[PDB]
Amino acid sequence: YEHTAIIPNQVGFPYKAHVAREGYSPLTLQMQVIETSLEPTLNLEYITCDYKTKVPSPYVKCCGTAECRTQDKPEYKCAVFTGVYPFMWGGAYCFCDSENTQMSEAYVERADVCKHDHAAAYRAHTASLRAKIKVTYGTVNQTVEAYVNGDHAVTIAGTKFIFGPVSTPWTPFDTKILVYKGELYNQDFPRYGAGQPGRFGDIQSRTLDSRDLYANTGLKLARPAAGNIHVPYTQTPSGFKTWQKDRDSPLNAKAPFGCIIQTNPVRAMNCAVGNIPVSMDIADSAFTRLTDAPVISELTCTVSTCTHSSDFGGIAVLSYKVEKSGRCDIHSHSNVAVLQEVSIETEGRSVIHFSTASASPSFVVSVCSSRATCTAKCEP
Amino acid sequence: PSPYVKCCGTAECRTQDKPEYKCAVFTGVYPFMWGGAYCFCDSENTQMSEAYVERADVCKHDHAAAYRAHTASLRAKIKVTYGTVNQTVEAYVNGDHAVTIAGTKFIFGPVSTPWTPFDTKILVYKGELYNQDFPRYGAGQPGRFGDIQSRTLDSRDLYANTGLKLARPAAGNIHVPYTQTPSGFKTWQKDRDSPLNAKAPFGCIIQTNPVRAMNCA
Amino acid sequence: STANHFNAYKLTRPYVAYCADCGMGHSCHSPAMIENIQADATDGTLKIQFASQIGLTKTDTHDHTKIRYAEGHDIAEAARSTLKVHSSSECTVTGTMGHFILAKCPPGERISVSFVDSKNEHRTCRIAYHHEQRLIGRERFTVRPHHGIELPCTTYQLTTAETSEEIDMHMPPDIPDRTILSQQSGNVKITVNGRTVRYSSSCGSQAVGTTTTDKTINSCTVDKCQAYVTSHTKWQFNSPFVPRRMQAERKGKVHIPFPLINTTCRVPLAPEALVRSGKREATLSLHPIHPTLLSYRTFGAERVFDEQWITAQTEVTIPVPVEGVEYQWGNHKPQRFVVA
Repeated sequence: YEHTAIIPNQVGFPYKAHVAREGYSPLTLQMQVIETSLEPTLNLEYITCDYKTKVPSPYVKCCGTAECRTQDKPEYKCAVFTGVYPFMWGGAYCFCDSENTQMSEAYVERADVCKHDHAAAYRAHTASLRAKIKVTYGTVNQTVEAYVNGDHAVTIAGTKFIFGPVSTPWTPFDTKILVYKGELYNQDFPRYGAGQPGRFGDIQSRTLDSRDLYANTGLKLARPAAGNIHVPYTQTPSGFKTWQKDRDSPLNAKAPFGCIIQTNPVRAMNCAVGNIPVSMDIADSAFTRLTDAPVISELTCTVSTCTHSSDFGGIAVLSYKVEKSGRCDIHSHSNVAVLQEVSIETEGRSVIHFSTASASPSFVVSVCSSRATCTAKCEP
Repeated sequence: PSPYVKCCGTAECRTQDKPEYKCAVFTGVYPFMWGGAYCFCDSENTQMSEAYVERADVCKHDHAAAYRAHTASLRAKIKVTYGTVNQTVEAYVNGDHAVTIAGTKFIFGPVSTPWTPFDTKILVYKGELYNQDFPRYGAGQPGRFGDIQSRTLDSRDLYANTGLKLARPAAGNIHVPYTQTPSGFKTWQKDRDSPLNAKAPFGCIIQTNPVRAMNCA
Repeated sequence: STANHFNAYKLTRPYVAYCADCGMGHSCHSPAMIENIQADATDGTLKIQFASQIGLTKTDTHDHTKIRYAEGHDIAEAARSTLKVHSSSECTVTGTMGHFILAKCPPGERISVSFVDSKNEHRTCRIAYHHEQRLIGRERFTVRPHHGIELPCTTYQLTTAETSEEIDMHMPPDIPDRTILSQQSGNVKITVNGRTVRYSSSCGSQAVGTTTTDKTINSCTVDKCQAYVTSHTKWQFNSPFVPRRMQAERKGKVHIPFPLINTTCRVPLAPEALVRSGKREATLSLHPIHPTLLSYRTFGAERVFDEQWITAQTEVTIPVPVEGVEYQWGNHKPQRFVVA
């Protein structure tokens, strides 16, 4: 009715499953997985764009003292260099000898390239393994995709799939993950907006489309050179370029669990790790009734060709001189070996891809409710 | 819809595409209307009737959401009276978003207290909160909270196991009887549980534009 | 035709529908069919689907006096004012857009619609629909004129009908009643009338021609002749009872008037309370109101919290622990107190 089992979550491994129902045939389930990425829940706290200071026109009290209005920008700073020299090449901008002053102001802003491309950094919560299991359950043959939490159950064609709740969040999620340029990297985000200058995140982003812009950029004006208006201004180094260039190894490389860390949504697709358990309420039609089954007999298993270190491996010649003809499920009751399929023809000297990575092969084949022990030695 | 009645004449049985789109052709129609000839065969007619389970039209007006939940973060405005400074400053108390007071470097926590009224998978219905067992996501049992599950709130597919069962009608009239199950969405709205604000330990008033329990004691 | 909505309304011929019960046993393809009665609102409004396209005249004019119902002939015109809805008493009608009527009625088990258009004395059906009195609020009183509250509540918003969601039309129907074709002593004859009798017989006059005129076929008896029903300028409402008398379906859009809007409501708050202090305990002496569920929670730890539909003068033993309880007894604010 409902058979529970597990397939090892490594993409491609055909996980056979003998199903047992009284008066049905031997049920054959073949599970296959592809692309079960985890997708951890994130929450951004930064944008990491290039902070660009704007130095306005110099208020040249030429002569006279100047004023200094309060700016509103994050890198807003003003200064009044007393005693400017107006000797500009397109005309003396100061028309008096001395007592002038230069009001120089600049305001730091997030650059226009940020809307083109930014650098996000999210704190990380858990995620859900998303897989496509090809189920070959008898005449049923389909491939169902589901999150591994179990709650969104798989409505198979008569099949009730409950794949998971998952076993272990061994995943590439750190406490904080920066997606920068599409690449993923674990890196310690600073304090939220109030980070130190010269760091990866000197312009702090409360929201990536946020209206305020947190900063710790070290702006500092300079008393410029006389004659014309030069506005010397010492900001910090370009830490966004200092963080973008001069980045570390991206977490998409060096991913444990063999995952491909692909992040439109940040998910470790094909994370080869663990075994996914699945429970399956089998369809009542799936029990091909044993009274109509191919009447089997004379099970003689011969171990023909053994490569004990091969993918294909087993060339097993099972002889079955059965009474009634029909398709035979070849689902073995042996865990040290793996069969090519469960499709066995009219009984005879049928070959089979009996793959087994074990050196000393001995397998309990299950052919139509007949089961035998094929023993042999593989090749290295 | 209006049933495909062959009067006389048997029909075929074409299947719709709805989630509760089930059709059935009963035999032995005998229509007795007042507008032209429709019950014009003495026998051999057939009434093919198909129902289609569609989402309620008021759902875009008002649905009843149910979300699972990971942990959340306390967020507070602290009035700080630091001598001549006397102001109020808001901040997430998770420990990252450090507040820059006027010469003050405020850091709040992060306090590790998950005594929070977030359940495992809570449902928000009209603003009401209720932590409870969400059904199978699409695999719900008919006649309960979640007779038609929502993969997405305006989602394209519609997952439900509502108990519609067609029945052959009586003579004369076109009574396409279809025994539907009880309305579980009404049966989950009516027969509602205690509120999320009801029985809030720590006394925090659960308010959900975003679902957060303000005033955490 | 949206402002005068009868343009879009009368693009479809608003025709009658098969009610099975209208007065202790009888129900035919009358205007007394209630197709569907839906009330999606916290304001307590019933939006019923009525069989005739009430409001459109014989020309489908925007007629305040109009109630476009059906007869054997399509134009079963009736007074727009003479229509009556009664749940348990005469529920207050709000408006009518074609087949969609909207009103407000008291609590009841069914809604009865009665209208006499040319007929004797208010042809009326009565659909079973257990209308509840489900209102929101700390109390449960149906009195709008309290100067006490303002809470949010949905309703079928009473805006002018163009559409928010349209019902689909289709299938100019064929009726199940063939008394049009008759026999003159050897000859079938199909006259013309308000039922489009397609000649549907074994051979002869029952071979062609919708009943817009007379066709004769001699050698005709009661058996070998056949009527059929045809239509024009319309598609059926839903064919809910409505035997599908078309060969194929082809929808038209009828914008479902009275689209739902969220509004406010006024809920009255009862007399507040009396608190009697004690050793860790308080007596909430409440004289009753129009009865309502008052709830008291215990603020703090694993909270002792209860709620009871207060409907009499009593005293709630609010346990007033060291952390304090939270007692919201009625439609007031949720304020709970501390020790003493």
